[PDB]
Amino acid sequence: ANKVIQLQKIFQSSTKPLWWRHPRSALYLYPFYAIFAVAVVTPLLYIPNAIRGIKAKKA
Amino acid sequence: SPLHTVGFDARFPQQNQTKHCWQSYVDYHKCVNMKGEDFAPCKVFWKTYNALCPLDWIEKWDDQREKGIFAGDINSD
Amino acid sequence: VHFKDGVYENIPFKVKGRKTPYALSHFGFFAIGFAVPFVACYVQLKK
Amino acid sequence: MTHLERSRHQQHPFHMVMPSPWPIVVSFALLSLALSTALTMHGYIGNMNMVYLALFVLLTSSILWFRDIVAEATYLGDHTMAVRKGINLGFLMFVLSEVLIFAGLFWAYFHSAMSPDVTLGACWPPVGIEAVQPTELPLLNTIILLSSGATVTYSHHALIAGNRNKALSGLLITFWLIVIFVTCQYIEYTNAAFTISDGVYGSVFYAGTGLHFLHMVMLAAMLGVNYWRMRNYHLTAGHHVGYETTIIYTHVLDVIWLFLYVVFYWWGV
Amino acid sequence: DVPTPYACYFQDSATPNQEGILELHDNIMFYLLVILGLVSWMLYTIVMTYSKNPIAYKYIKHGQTIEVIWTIFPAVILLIIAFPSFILLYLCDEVISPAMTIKAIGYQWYWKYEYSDFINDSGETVEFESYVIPDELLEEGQLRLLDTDTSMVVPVDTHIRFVVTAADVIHDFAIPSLGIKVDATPGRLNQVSALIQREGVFYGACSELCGTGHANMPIKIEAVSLPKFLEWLNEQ
Amino acid sequence: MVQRWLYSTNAKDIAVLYFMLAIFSGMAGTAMSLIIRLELAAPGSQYLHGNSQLFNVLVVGHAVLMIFFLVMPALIGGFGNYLLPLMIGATDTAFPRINNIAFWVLPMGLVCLVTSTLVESGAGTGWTVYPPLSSIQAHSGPSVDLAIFALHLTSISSLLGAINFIVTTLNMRTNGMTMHKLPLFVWSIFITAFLLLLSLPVLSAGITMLLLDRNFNTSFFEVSGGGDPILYEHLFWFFGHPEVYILIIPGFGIISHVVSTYSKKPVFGEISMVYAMASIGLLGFLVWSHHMYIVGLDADTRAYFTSATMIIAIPTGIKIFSWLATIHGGSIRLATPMLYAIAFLFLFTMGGLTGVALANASLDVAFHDTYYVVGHFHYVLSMGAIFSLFAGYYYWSPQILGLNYNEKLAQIQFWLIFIGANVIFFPMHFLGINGMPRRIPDYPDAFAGWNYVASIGSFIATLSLFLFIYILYDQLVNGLNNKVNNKSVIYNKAPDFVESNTIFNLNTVKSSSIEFLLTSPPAVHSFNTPAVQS
Amino acid sequence: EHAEHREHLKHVPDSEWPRDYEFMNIRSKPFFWGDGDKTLFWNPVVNRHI
Ligand code: HEA
Ligand code: HEA
Ligand SMILES: CCCCCCCCCCCCCCCC(=O)OC[C@H](COP(=O)(O)OCCN)OC(=O)CCCCCCCCCCCCCCC
Ligand SMILES: CCCCCCCCCCCCCCCC(=O)OC[C@H](COP(=O)(O)OCCN)OC(=O)CCCCCCCCCCCCCCC
Ligand SMILES: [Ca+2]
Ligand SMILES: [Cu+2]
Ligand SMILES: [Mg+2]
Repeated sequence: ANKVIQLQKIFQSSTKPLWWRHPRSALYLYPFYAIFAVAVVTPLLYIPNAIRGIKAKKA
Repeated sequence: SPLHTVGFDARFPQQNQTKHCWQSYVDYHKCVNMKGEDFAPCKVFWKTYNALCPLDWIEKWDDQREKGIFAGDINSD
Repeated sequence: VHFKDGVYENIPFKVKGRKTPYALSHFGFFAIGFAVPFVACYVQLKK
Repeated sequence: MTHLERSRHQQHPFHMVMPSPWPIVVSFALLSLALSTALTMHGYIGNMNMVYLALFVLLTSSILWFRDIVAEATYLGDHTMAVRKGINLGFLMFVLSEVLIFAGLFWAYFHSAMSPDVTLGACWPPVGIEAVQPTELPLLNTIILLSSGATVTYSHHALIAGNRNKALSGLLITFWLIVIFVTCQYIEYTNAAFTISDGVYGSVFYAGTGLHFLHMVMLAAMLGVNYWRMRNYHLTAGHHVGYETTIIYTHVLDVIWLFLYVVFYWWGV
Repeated sequence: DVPTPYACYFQDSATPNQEGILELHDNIMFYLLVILGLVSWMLYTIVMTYSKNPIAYKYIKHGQTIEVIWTIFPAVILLIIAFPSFILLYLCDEVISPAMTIKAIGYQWYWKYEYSDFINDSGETVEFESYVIPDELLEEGQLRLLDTDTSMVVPVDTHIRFVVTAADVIHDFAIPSLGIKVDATPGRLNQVSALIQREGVFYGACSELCGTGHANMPIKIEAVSLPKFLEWLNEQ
Repeated sequence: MVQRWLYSTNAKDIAVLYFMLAIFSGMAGTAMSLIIRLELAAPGSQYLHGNSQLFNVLVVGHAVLMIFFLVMPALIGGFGNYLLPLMIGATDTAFPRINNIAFWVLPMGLVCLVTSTLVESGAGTGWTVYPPLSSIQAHSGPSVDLAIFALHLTSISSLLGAINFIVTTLNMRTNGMTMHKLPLFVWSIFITAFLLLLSLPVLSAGITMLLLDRNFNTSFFEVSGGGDPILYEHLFWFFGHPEVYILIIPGFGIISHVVSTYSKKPVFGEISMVYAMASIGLLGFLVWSHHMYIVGLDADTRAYFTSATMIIAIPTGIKIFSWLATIHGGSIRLATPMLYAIAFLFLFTMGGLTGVALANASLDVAFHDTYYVVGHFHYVLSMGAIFSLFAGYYYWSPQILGLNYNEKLAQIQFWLIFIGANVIFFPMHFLGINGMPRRIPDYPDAFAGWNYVASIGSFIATLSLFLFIYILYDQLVNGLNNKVNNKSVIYNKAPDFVESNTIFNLNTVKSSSIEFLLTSPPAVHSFNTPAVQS
Repeated sequence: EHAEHREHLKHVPDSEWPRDYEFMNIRSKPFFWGDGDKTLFWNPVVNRHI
């Protein structure tokens, strides 16, 4: 739709980081932070069962 | 006998003999069904694969021949 | 971007303005680096 | 200009990239992927949803990194001639790395074929496995890949010429051509005589062609984001590195498919 | 034959292969010692002379004469030491009419020798596994981690072909007094030839990683005379 | 401090992050080496109660830790990311975020390697991860998979650093610099980045073949299936010898700089040095099968490979003679980098000579998998990489930290590590020539004397390591105090023998490289105006 | 034609599938997806062996 020049003025006049500068940036950035925290907490949490020898119960 | 063996084969001059033992086994099994008239020339390949192949290999290949799983070029014709 | 520059601003840890002594942090870092294999040995000798 | 105005600028072409979280986020997702698949390959996790989640996090983190890099390329104007020369050379080096991965796979195939194992029958393909025929489906695959190469060079030259509608049409056509390639390859995998566990022939065959499969799906994503940027006017007529990168990727993957085709079919049969 | 405490040299040879590689190692160590003496002399006299030099000759930069001299000098040293390496390699790779063949197929932390050319009662092949004697069952005198349950006994003064493969992992068949070291991949057999020149015993170990039972996997070859070997062979 | 260190984008902060992780994992690798050497002091199970699996696990921990987590991050990452921007006058390297993700993918290589050691039995396979010993029939459990992922992540780090380094030293040069006017350390990191780029693909291919064999029932190397375990040997050593030249060529770049600056005269035949580094990097990829002289290659194959492997004694000899030529006729200011450079020259010639005796196909019947090969490689690895590491640290540390180290303490640290490393690795040649096999937690009791003396010398080496980690503390908390008293060496170059002390004070830094003319700790974005050169 | 031949191969009894060789469809471990002895692109019509 040629939003390029408007987006240039928005991205050059903004004291936010370069990944927050678009107006839609919260709409990606909040659920991604939640999904990231889940996905890097969980296999870390599965480590003591791995070194303990307790495999997953097939239920 | 006082110390005889297979000797040197000009078809397999390098260090590994893994196809040499296999080809002697396959040629001993191929002398039986195809030609079958030269029983002592058949035993040349028999002595060769006996001297070169391990017994577990000969047992597995005999089992695969008897169950039809053997991958050798054996045409009963 | 502009960060501060100086004698101790080049390193991630804090050496000068400190509540604990720095020797705690310095030798604790290398001490847990040296004790990681003994913890591995303790696990494998437990099992 | 004067001196007071030249003092408002960079004094060197090169890109001073701002601090950014996507290196540590992509790397944390990479650790979670490695740990989750090593704990799912051995049943310490009950299902594959964790591996699916870690793949999704890695993909969306890489996608956000690419959103930041197209922001720095289009909107902040940081990509000058030296930075464009640099990213072109860097993509050329990464493509050389992928070429060498495939050369390792070719060495695997050539070892298992030139030294035919005695448990296989001393014949290539092994006894009992019937090979995939060259002329039937991979002939269609190689001619649509060669036509994909002709379509990207047509559409790239149409972009340089100033013609908008020829470039977008050519890029859309070659995009649907390479997803027709991915679909024909999946059909070939679906109705095939052997498996990846069917000896070294199935091993190295599906390793080489599945690696080319994954690089073609990567090329599909790249042609998609290139079409989105050309539709929404991000590419200019003289300043474009994503398109040059994607067309040299297409030609490299085309030569890789040519070597894979002629070896694995016109010599493996 | 047997390793010796605080040793610094090869074990005593028993075959033309081992004394060939011993003479080759000393022939190489000659020129390696001349360039070690040269490098260490140059380094020593350079630091002891020029750690107290006040004026550095800072214009000695290119010097093409010594450049081409020290380019063509290691080439002729490698040529000198690569003639006998070629002679010994193509000499020890030949197998010239073996008078015997014994398989040594090495299973997961033991060897199994197989005298398949020969008879036990009449015609049938001879074979035996050679386990290591454990630490608890050692009698006083036996060498720890070297003295096995049964030794591969073999006639002296005759060409033996060793055909070594494996069954589970790569196990190396290594005897350093007999100068043979050939690993055992599960896929392929591997041959070597050796003729033993004196009677005695020759210890060796598995020189390739094998899992947890790697150290306790020795190879005890007993070179005996031909009548006593024939008596042992009919007795087996 | 969350921005500057977590979200980092300049090469200097990433370089010091590389170095902190590198010396941490090097401490861990030295701990595993101490447990190896402590159990290996006497015949019989001494400290590990039996348990040869744990010994093999600690052997792969020490090996893969000290190689892929100490020497490569320290030499390549820390020193390259600090100096490869600076010595060419680059403002900050091209692709800074790839330069950040290479470092940040490293410490989870560390994490998953540590937990590979922790899980069910540990990878007990050697640092070569040869099948079928490493496959699922011998090693069950997820440990070898996590070791394979450690090697994958450090392969990612090395390859991304290689691409970033290549386009930085090609594209981001300053305006006066032709490629023939580049310093030797920059050329060394250049050639090493090319070798990483042309080696890590083959390794990643072979290791994913091994992981696929372990978990997806495919048969690349499984014999029951038709595979060859020699194919993994081919692939791993096609990576593996270019890997050891990757590890050694940054030493060849550091030692040239320190030798020319404490000899007060430039490197003898600098273009010849660039050509000899290039010839070594070209000749590496052609010699990869001297690591498998035993498997039963043809006599023509081994006769080719003994010639090709011996051929590398000519350019390495060219470099080791040009260094003596640079030192010959100078004013040797014997500080700690010059001490480490001299000791590197001597002990690296010794290790390379044992290697050239190892290059023969007929002698490797007597030497393969003995302790002679570990004499060779611990000489060239320990001296040639670690003495280069210590030389580069004691050389560039007070500039890139602004903090001077104590000099007496540094020289007793050098003398301790020199006699300690000699006392450990020199009896290994005797153990190998008498026939002691490798990777064994126990031995016949005839090897016990040389095992005891090397186990003694390991404590001297690790005591010098502990003295180094105290020297770091002293440099960190008394840097300016060591500057102001006479406990340290302030000027690495003296006045010449005509130059007044005042005339020196107006021109105190006489370097042929940009890095020493930067300020103590260099500015966070220096080179505002690009540094010009005739 | 090949789809017609695979439809013809569909109606084959379990004793009529030929000799799966030693190297063919080896199971060093069960897979962790699904239930076990099935690969990713597994066609139960053609690839039947186990
Ligand atoms: C980087 C490579 C490297 C280095 C430096 C070392 C150094 C040492 N290694 Fe080892 N080693 C290997 C890599 C290395 N090793 C490899 C690849 C194997 C093969 C594994 C296999 O075959 O399976 C091996 C195997 C190996 C063996 C043979 C084991 C066997 O086969 O049974 C032994 C036995 O003594 C050993 C012990 C030691 C000891 C006591 C040191 C001592 O020298 C320790 C003293 C070293 C230091 C004190 C280093 C300084 C510390 C730093 C942190 C650097 C500081 C500098 C800066 C930060 C700038 N290691
Ligand atoms: C620091 C890394 C490094 C370097 C630089 C080298 C350098 C060399 N290496 Fe080594 N090597 C290893 C690391 C390295 N190596 C490792 C880690 C292993 C074991 C892997 C494993 O088993 O896990 C190994 C094992 C290894 C083997 C395998 C043996 C076996 O295990 O069966 C061989 C055989 O060819 C070899 C030889 C050489 C040679 C000829 C050089 C040459 O580059 C050296 C050349 C230098 C000189 C020769 C001295 C300088 C020259 C002169 C002074 C001129 C005069 C000299 C002459 C005229 C000869 N080494
Ligand atoms: C372990 C002890 C923690 C003590 C915390 C107590 C807090 C109370 C307040 C005390 C003062 C504030 C403490 C915060 C500061 C701090 O110490 O930095 C903390 C960090 C780790 O932080 P963490 O995540 O573990 O902290 C958890 C809570 N935040 O330490 C370290 O990097 C230790 C590093 C040791 C030194 C490394 C030496 C090597 C550097 C060489 C570089 C040269 C390069 C040259 C070659 C390229
Ligand atoms: C095989 C011999 C070489 C061994 C390996 C080389 C030695 C390694 C260490 C070198 C350290 C010094 C080098 C820098 C000196 C320098 O740079 O010198 C610079 C001078 C400059 O000369 P110019 O002003 O005339 O010309 C200026 C215009 N080019 O060039 C020389 O002096 C040439 C010296 C010739 C040496 C010939 C050696 C003859 C004996 C050969 C061996 C015989 C063995 C007999 C046994 C009984
Ligand atoms: Ca012990
Ligand atoms: Cu090598
Ligand atoms: Mg070996």
